[PDB]
Amino acid sequence: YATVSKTHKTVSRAYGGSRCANCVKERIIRAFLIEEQKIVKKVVKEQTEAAK
Amino acid sequence: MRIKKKNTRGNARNFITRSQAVRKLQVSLADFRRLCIFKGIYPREPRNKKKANKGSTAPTTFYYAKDIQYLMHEPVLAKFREHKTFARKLTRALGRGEVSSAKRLEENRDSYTLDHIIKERYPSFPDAIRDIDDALNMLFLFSNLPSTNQVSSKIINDAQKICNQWLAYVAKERLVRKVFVSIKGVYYQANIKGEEVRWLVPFKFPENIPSDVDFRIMLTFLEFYSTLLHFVLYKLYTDSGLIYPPKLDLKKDKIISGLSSYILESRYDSPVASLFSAFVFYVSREVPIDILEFLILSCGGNVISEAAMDSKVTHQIVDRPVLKNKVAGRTYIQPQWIFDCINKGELVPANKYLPGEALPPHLSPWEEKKLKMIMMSNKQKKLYKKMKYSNAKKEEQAENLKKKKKQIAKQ
Amino acid sequence: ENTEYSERERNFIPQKYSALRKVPGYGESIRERFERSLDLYLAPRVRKNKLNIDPNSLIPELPSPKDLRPFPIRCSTIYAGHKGKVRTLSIDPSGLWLATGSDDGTVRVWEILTGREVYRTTLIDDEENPDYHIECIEWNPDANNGILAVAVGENIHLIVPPIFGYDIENNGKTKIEDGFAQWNKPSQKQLEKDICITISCKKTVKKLSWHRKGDYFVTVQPDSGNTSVLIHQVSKHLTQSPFKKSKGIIMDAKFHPFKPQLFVCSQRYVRIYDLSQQILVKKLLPGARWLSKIDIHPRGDNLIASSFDKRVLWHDLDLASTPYKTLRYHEKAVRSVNFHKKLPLFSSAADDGTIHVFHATVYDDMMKNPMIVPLKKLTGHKVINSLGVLDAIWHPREAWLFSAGADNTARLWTT
Amino acid sequence: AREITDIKQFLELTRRADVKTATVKINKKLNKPFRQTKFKVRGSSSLYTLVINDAGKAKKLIQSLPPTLKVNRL
Amino acid sequence: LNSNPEILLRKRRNADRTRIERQELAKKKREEQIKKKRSNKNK
RNA sequence: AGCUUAUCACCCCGGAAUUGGUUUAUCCGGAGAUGGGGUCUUAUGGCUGGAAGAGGCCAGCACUGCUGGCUCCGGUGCGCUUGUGACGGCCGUGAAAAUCCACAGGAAGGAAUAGUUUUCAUGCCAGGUCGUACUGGGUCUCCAAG
RNA sequence: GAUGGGGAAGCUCCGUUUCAAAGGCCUGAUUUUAUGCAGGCCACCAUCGAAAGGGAAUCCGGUUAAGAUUCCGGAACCUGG
Repeated sequence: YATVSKTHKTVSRAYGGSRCANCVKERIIRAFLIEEQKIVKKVVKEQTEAAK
Repeated sequence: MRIKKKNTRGNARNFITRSQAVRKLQVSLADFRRLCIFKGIYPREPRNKKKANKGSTAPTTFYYAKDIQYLMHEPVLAKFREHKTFARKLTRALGRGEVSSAKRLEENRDSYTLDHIIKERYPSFPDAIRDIDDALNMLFLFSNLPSTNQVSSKIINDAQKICNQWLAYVAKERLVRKVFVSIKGVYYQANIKGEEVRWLVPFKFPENIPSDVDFRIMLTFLEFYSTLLHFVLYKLYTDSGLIYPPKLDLKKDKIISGLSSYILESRYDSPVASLFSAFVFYVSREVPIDILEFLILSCGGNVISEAAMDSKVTHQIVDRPVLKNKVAGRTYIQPQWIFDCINKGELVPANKYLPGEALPPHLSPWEEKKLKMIMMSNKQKKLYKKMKYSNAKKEEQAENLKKKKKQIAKQ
Repeated sequence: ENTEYSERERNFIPQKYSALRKVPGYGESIRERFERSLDLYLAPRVRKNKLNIDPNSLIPELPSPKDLRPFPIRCSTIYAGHKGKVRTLSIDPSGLWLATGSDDGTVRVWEILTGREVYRTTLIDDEENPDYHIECIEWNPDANNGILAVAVGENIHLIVPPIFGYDIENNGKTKIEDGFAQWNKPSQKQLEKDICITISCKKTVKKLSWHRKGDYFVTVQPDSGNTSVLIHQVSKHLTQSPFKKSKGIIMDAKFHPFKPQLFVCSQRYVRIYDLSQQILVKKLLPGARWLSKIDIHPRGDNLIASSFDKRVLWHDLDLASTPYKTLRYHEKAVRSVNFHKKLPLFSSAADDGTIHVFHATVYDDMMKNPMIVPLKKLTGHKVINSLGVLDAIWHPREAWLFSAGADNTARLWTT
Repeated sequence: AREITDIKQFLELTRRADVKTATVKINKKLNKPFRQTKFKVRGSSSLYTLVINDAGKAKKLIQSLPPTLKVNRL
Repeated sequence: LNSNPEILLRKRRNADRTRIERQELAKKKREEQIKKKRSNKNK
């Protein structure tokens, strides 16, 4: 592989050279859900602090 | 042989990184850069950056391996260590309390000399003249600067003495060819054996010393240039048959303290060196006698300074708003006459520089292609576009100058 | 003063000091010397050679275009009054009737000289329907038939109007109706619209190319993968694929002028397939990312390629796989380039609304590279919606160039 | 070894002037026999061989060969 | 082309940043010295 | 070395159960099958160059080689060696390093008498030393025709 | 199996990370009471051990008194610059 062009070795995608694009979607969805929950957790923290 | 790693041959080992060079030399960056300046070494850029920098894309600075290796053998490296050891031992004595021991140690120390650096840096005498421009500029700048906590008074005095000796040698041999005056200061272009060396001379006015600049590098540059100019002046004096060092008359030093102070003695070939021949020029108080006197002395006869103990002259230089007396025996000419006379070299008429008269401006002495371009290649097309843009930008120099001249001509 | 440091060629403002005494001191002298000293021992020194060649020397010493006349210089006829934008053009073999196709669902025929809209036909009742529209139209190269192929949606319509006369029209119709994706006989509405036969595949007919034999023609079906190209014959109403497996999306495909091989212009490559054995004869690697239209010299010795990415290329079938010369001058995508059938000329069309005509000599057998030079920049088309000359076709025998644009007004150019 | 169908590429390779010798191989085949022939040149990276079937094309290629290039038969 | 030989100098990057940093450092050092002189007189 | 070529696997439409698909071996499908449309992994085969100028099979003369032909088109496994692809399970979840390759990453550098990048193609130079002979009931080992 | 250590009178035995100051990368205008060096990051740590383990790359034809992936002809492929 030290002489083959990167075009054959790498596909035009994020994580293309090490992932099949199926788990990439899963991890993207997981990250988005984690961010949404963190926003929800911060909202819950603000609600709790509104009383104390 | 076995596999050879990519970053082990070629540009990888041909150039050594500055950080790696410092580690190899085991010398502080200050001393390393001092040695580099003394040897006149500079960084270099290979045709490929990543290849030289072990395949890593970083803004690394590269230096030639051979030059650095040769530097390691310089005695100046050992002299630096000797100086550091002496300083440590002197601090030890000072802390102990035996001042006499510190004085004895100081009386034994000797400073290193860059004589052997100059020999290899400038194998032939003409080479030194071919690059003494920067040395002269730095010396002339420092000679006018005031002493501060950074620069000692002795250094400035030595620089001023070197500048005065150089000016005296130039005046005695009348090697001045072209001169110029600008905002940055007055420019002098002498001809030392044909090298047409140019050197800036700033006005003799106070200069502010901002803290932004670092004189430490300037101190080392001046230290090197001092020895360089000393050797050059000694060689020139020996070639011209003049005694060296040239003694100075203390009586003149008290009065004028300048060009005429140095009485150089042993033991004419160009029109510029013949202007004002056998003439005597009077100089007023307003003009910079330091600059004017040197020009007249190099060009023609002597000059009578406005200074006194506090006539047979033919011309008088004055820049007063209104002429005072205008004795019939003295021709009144503005200072611009001397510069224009030197630039022209044929004694430009004096009837254009009378006192109060407007001075003339001073000038420094120095259709089918549209379709045919289709067949041009990408690189050729870009090159042609760049050339066209360069032509257009240069055309502006004339267009905006002619337009402004037209605007000025209205009145 | 607002400029940053190191971009200060003039480090001060020159002033007209009336007198020497008024000249003030300079406080930046220390700064200048400090900067010079730093540059001396820190600025990377690079050895280089400063160019001094004449700027105009780079221009090649090509023959003067005016000496290669005649070539089109101005627009002489305009087919104004079109309801829709003329997407395609089609000049008959006799060079008498110029057919036009637009998105208004109506095909219009304009005389080459008089410019009268002699005949019209409607293909789609829903002129405003965005699902599909007239894609391309082409006249049958064979004479004595007067058959106009009209590609609208998936329906390929062969039209034989009353323009050419009974005998020629009768022969053309008999050629079409000789059979006694799928082929279906025209309906009453189609018959009223002078449609002689209808052919419909699963995908839309984005492009069409006829063969000089008068029976074989090819269609390009983007977003069809294996079935991106299909070969059709009128003489038997038979459809066959040029090869069993087409790779990638394909934009255009045209038969060789005389050889039994079909050129396939893939998105990134142009390939030659011999229909006798369906074997890949050669592959072309143009210096452009995405070809737009393919063109073949009538002599069959040189090939022209056009690309949407500002690139138009000249290809030689004997030089190498790469283009012989790469041309890139248009301000927008090069929509189409068409060779001249008889004269040694060709012109390129781009979305910028500017048409260029190039003279090109093609040696039949001499071992010398072709000589191609520009002739004239043609202007007059209006750029609309970032689009320009959609199509352009040369006269069968004269040095005239038909044109079509998004401005709903086809044009004809004459010397 | 490599095979190329670009006649002009072969001519340019021969025109390089940095090739000592070239060889043309005559062959016989049938589909109606025909005198198949091959043109071969020596390249720095790999040998380049050109396949020619028409006799006239082979004669034209032979004529196009610069006189400075020697052509050893077979 | 007959291009004449020359020796080009590459841009000394970060010169303006270095100048600004030195000016800020000089100002800070002056302020610190003034403060130290103020403090040392009240011991 | 240049074209063509993949079972498996992957993606889109479709939403099955009135239960469908299928291997020698029976497992899979609302966690998306039958069905329709596309993607590439190219091992392995088909054509060409190397390449018939090689080898082999014949024929004439010289009397010391030359001179002339063929070197073609098929079928096939209860025979045997080997590789490859997905499977069935067993229970011991199953050597390391050198070397090479892959990606989250966006500091660094990129312009008007040659701005950066060279995983594209070609041209240029170099690759030390050690053994290579033979042999191989009392050491091991690779192929096994009808 | 040294390395830093411990026991042994000693020829020597233990111990392989063992409470060793056990090296390997980068930046800066030259570091301000004036040219003696400052700062940013990781914490493993030699070697030997296989001609049946992994591996960068040669195929064919011919040739000898004994040698062939080496010798000759043709055509190949790997690494570094």
